[PDB]
Amino acid sequence: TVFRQENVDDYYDTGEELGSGQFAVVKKCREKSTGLQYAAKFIKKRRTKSSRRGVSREDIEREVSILKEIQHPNVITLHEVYENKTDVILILELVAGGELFDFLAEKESLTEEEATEFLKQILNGVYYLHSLQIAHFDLKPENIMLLDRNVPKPRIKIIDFGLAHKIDFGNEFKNIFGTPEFVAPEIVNYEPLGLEADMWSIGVITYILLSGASPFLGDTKQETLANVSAVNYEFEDEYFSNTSALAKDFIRRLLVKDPKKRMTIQDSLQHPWIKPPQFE
Repeated sequence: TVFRQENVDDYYDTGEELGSGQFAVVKKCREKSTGLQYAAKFIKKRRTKSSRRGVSREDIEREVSILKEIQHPNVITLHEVYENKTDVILILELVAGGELFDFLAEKESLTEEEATEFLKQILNGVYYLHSLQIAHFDLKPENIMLLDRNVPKPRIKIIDFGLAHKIDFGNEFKNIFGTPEFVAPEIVNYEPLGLEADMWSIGVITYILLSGASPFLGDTKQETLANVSAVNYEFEDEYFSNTSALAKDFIRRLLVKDPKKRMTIQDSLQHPWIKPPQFE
């Protein structure tokens, strides 16, 4: 699929740079015709088929296709797509409250109420995605943005669908791999992947929200990955002594090696606690 090839600068003015990645940079922008604000994500294209630099056309189109399907309050929305010789530019909904990663870095740790307030939104967004057979595959605090961080109960949106895939045949088997600290054992072992991988990531996020510590983090990527594959984690008393048994139960049912025995997104919403790259 081809995208708009007019110069994006003729329709938008850019400003503050929100984030910078390995193959993408995001900048705040304003549409000239409406004055409405957005986030422009510039994704670097590959210059040759055998090039390691840039993102393949296939991978860019997958992200765009998935974003176009989604429409939910807890998921970033896509407005337009432009492209030129060097980049594909996604004009996305602007979320300027910062990363949940940054929010957590300031509060150190959250109360169960604060954690569940965030989790309920993440679960609702993932429920929507999984209902459409969409696996995100890169869930972590950095990919959860707040709309406004200056309110007692910040609302969020899931972002960065760069690894997202449609799981129409139950699983995907193509070496999909995210950040070591958050990937499920099946990812570490290069096995078929499904929606279950996202649930494991949610368990890791929940552990972090409640303790300010990462469950499988080692001193090197290989150590972290080895820890993940062996499900080498513990609810350290220093961090969890005053955490409810139900919260631990919730995490324990997500950090399960066998994907088939792991809680599904529907299970997570009915759980009593809720129910109202890889190489160094």
